[PDB]
Amino acid sequence: DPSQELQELANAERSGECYHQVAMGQGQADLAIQMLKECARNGDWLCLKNLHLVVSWLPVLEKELNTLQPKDTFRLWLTAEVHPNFTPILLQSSLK
Amino acid sequence: TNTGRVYRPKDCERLVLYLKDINLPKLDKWGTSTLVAFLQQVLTYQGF
Amino acid sequence: SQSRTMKLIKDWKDIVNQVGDNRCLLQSLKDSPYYKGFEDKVSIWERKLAELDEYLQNLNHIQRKWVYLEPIFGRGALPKEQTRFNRVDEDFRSIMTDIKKDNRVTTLTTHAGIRNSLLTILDQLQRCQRSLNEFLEEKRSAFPRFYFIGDDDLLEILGQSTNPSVIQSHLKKLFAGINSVCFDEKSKHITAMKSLEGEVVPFKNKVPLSNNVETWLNDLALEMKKTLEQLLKECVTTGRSSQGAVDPSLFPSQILCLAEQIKFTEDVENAIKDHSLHQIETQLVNKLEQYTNIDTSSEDPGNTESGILELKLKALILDIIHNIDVVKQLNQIQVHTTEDWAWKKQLRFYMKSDHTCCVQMVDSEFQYTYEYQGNASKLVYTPLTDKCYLTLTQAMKMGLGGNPYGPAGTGKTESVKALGGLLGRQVLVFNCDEGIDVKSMGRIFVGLVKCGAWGCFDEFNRLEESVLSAVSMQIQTIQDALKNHRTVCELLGKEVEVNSNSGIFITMNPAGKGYGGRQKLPDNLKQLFRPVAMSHPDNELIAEVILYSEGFKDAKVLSRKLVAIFNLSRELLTPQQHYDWGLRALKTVLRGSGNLLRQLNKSGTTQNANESHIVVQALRLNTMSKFTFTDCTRFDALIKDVFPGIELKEVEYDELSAALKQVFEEANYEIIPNQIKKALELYEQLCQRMGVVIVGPSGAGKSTLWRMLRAALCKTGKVVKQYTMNPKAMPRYQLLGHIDMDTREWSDGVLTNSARQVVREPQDVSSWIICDGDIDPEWIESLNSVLDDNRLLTMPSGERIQFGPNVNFVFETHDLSCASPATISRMGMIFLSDEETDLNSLIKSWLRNQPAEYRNNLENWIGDYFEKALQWVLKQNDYVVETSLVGTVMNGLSHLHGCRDHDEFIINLIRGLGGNLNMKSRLEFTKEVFHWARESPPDFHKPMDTYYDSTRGRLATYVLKKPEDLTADDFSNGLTLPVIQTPDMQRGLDYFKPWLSSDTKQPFILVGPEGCGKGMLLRYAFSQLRSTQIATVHCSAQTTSRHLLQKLSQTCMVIS
Ligand SMILES: Nc1ncnc2c1ncn2[C@@H]1O[C@H](COP(=O)(O)OP(=O)(O)OP(=O)(O)O)[C@@H](O)[C@H]1O
Ligand SMILES: Nc1ncnc2c1ncn2[C@@H]1O[C@H](COP(=O)(O)OP(=O)(O)O)[C@@H](O)[C@H]1O
Ligand SMILES: Nc1ncnc2c1ncn2[C@@H]1O[C@H](COP(=O)(O)OP(=O)(O)O)[C@@H](O)[C@H]1O
Ligand SMILES: [Mg+2]
Repeated sequence: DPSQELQELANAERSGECYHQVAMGQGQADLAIQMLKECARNGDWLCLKNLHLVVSWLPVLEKELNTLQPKDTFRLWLTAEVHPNFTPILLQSSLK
Repeated sequence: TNTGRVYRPKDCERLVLYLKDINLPKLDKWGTSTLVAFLQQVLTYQGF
Repeated sequence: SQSRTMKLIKDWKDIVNQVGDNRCLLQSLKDSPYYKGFEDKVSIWERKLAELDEYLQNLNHIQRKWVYLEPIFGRGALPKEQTRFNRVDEDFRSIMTDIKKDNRVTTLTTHAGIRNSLLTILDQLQRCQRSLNEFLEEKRSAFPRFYFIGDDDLLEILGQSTNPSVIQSHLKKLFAGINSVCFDEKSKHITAMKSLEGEVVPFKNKVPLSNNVETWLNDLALEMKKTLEQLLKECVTTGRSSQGAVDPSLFPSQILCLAEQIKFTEDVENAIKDHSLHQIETQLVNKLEQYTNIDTSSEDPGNTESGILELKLKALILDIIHNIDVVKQLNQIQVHTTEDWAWKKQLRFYMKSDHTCCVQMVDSEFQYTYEYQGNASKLVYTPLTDKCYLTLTQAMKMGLGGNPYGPAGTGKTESVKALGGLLGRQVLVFNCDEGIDVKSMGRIFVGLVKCGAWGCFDEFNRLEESVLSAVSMQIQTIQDALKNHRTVCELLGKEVEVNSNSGIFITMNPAGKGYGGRQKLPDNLKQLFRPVAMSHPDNELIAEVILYSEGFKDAKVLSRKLVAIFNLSRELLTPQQHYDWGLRALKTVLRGSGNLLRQLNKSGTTQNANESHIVVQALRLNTMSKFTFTDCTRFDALIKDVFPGIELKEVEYDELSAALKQVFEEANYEIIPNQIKKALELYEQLCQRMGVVIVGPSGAGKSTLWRMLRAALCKTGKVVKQYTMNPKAMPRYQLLGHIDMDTREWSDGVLTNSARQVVREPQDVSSWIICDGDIDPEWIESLNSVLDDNRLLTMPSGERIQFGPNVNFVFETHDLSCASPATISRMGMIFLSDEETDLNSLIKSWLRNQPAEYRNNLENWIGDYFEKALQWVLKQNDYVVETSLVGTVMNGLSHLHGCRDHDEFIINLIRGLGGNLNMKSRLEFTKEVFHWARESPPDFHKPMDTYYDSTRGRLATYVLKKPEDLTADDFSNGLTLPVIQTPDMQRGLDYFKPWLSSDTKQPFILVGPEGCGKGMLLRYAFSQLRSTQIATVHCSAQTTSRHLLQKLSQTCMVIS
């Protein structure tokens, strides 16, 4: 479980509760994109989780990663599981 | 029914045909409209 | 409310039952042979009653909904609603004025077209309901408990703010403890409350009824909590005096048990501070001996008038045995002081200086929240509950949930409710199925965090997988709001007020080798809970404490006997699929013994050998149903080995068997003693538990059992009202109900409707919802909360429908290869075999249905030819489509009735049997049949083609019929090709001709290799008919119900 370390890191390095997080499930994707754009503009962080279930969503995610114009101190944190048929393009443009 | 087929108002009791204009239909070249002759037939003989 | 005047209608059932009597009387007249001269008046009365029934069955709906919706639109008038409801008001009061004029009941058949008036009034009421959705959600956000009431009752309670019948009919489903209330002498105040058995507690002050419903429901909640709080103080205040405050009529059991535990706690914490004090152990032993002695003063009278609450004693014995074991272990280890953790391990019930309780384990503490439980079944304190209680209390201290798990049938679900009982909360047991919306789970969570109740989310495993993922964020938000002591949380946009005495738990199994279709939970979501192992319970401790509590004295021997019977019977007897020896079968047998000792003291006297003699019958009321023949004999041999000379005693009752043999005599079956035994057995099981499986092969008499026990019971017993589902034909969302996804509108289902129809009926009924269809876990596990120790059916909206002590579910089935053992351990069972069936006992009734012109020859030929030819076919077993025994019998029989002579009967037997074989065996089937007949035909080469004629008595010549009508005009249609009558087509037609005639209405199926001549020959036999109407439908891999339904409904009348 990485979530507690991320929470403690967000409490340490930042203050005022800038940390925002959204899990991926039935009916959360279209607000996930809105929160992605809004926290890209604000410069605050964003933690998506469980990107191994929504496998036919990730082309929209990589399109929005290629398109957006972020600010400084923005940090996008992902969390996925080992899964065949994954998409290479965001695997290219990420640490692992 | 017996004695020939007939028409009856659905779901009511007294259907009212409200004819808007009677002077306005067309004579032939003698002076007898077929409309008023038809309604004369209905109001006298209750059929057609 | 507004001072109008109106005449209304009552006593509907008196009118409707006469109509039902008249329609079934017309059906009784339809069986008379002289009906052909009087059919025309029967048509009149048929159509007359068919109209009158629908008119009444609409007008009662309209009356109830109008009575509901008058006061709401009367009080808070919004004119866009008002114009609608005024037009409906006019259209109803205009009808009721004409009914006030003439009150003869057949005037509604002869009014001025009332049918569309009634349907339009119903439709406009449906539409004003859809307008009222928003106001319903406003009042649900107003008062917190309303999220589990449906809309249908909520607008009743909003409207009928003074009606006492409404309050006693629907206040039960709101507060689970109160079963009914009283009223004062003017029906302006509520003064007392009841229970299920009739435990009555007065309230400390009267409750003013009013119109604004929350402004006296809040008064009920506060005044109930204050009443229990002052009653606890009064009881403990008298009890901490030196004399005993023993007066169990004056207090409910909820305060007796709590006062005894608090005083026990303070006395033992004085003790271990002062001295080891075996005096207190001796005091508890003598006090328990006193209670067991006083228990014999109410057991001999038993059923008296205005005297109950022997149960308050039996709910006290168990806590005293708990205290006995605690003091005995403290003696065995010789604890020094209080801070030693072997004392603070044990559960402590302190008193606070504000006089309210504070349940405190090791360091975590909670508060008693004064929910009135009434009488309920508590549990035996096995040492597994130590594990469970400590894990859940530490998990609540850390601000997390709790996830007990393990194999099927242990006690994890009831353990949570037991903790909620010992703590003082209220528990709202759910079920989680079908993949409901995350907003639908969100509103449930909003209700739980606003009320303060423990969601015991039973079966959290089987839920749709991404719903779990969004639910994880929801639970994490709530647990953060708890741990940081937040008053205002926020999910689904709004600022929902979260309660401090809240709590969430789940229960689940691991998705093992046979637990059906369940999806694995996410890792993140597992990190929110705290898992508890609940694998093995005990069996000696529970069985001895229960029997010692239930008045029986010799528990320490017989409990070990029971447990050894369970272990040996599970251990050495042959492992069939459908057996069980869980905790549920034990808990059944213990109540089966408690009931027999409850009878045999108030109905007689008590002695020695009968007390160990009872448990054999109280065990064989369950265990006899499962077995075969030989396994039942070996089980009897095992019962002899554990109990030496206490072997047997049979069925006590016979007067129902007279009626059963009467009803078999009526319906022209036969009378077989085995069917009688199985039917009496079924009545025993249906009295015993909630659900019965009837395992059996095809056609082997497993539906006639309940079908005849219906009438045999109904001739004396009250009412057996049958509802018949078939759960696989219709889709799921129609069966169990579902929600419109965009509108948030609960569509009803089939058996939700049937459940409402049965809980409408009064107390003198009985009903058998029957699911005559195959078994899949993903729907049958949706009824675990119904088939529970609890009795409750839940909607996914949160609406929860209870059940009384009446209803049974009967599940006719084929096999249980695909059912998880939660259901198999959950419900009763009846087994059938292929050895118990009697073939001759079905040949005889078919012979009795013969018109007495051939029966001599037919019986003389059946009795010496049938059994050989049946057993030889069962020896070969090369048959192409798999049937049971009954199927092979009926295939043999249905090509016979109307034989003349012996040589014709041989060929009818061959065409009956050998149709299901293949050509490697049909030839020697014919060889052995003709050889072990009289003679051989001249069809010695290819004997499949013997043409017996009635005209000459010819046996066999195969002749070719050549047509001579041949042009190119025949071939014009691609179909309707000229069939060349070859001998094989003649054999096919000689097969078809007995079954498509107008005397034998038989369904049948041809088998052929692909492209062989099936459709052409069957269309030829369609063309040979007289007044038919063929409608061919090509099925394929997508063909469903609606396709055949519309292919029927294009060419078929609809007559009512
Ligand atoms: N007492 C009896 N004497 C003779 N025949 C009987 C008797 N009772 C039942 N039968 C016959 O047994 C046949 C099958 O009965 P039943 O429908 O109970 O079997 P089933 O296994 O329930 O059928 P299915 O396989 O469709 O579930 C019926 O056709 C009936 O005629
Ligand atoms: N400690 C106990 N004392 C008495 N009865 C128990 C106890 N534990 C379980 N039972 C009985 O076992 C049955 C099933 O318990 P439940 O919690 O439903 O287990 P599961 O959920 O695994 O079926 C219930 O009827 C309950 O009364
Ligand atoms: N006895 C026969 N005489 C002439 N033609 C035949 C005979 N039996 C079969 N056929 C031919 O075989 C075809 C059988 O089609 P059929 O088996 O009904 O199709 P399907 O298998 O799709 O139902 C017919 O169209 C017919 O032309
Ligand atoms: Mg049947």
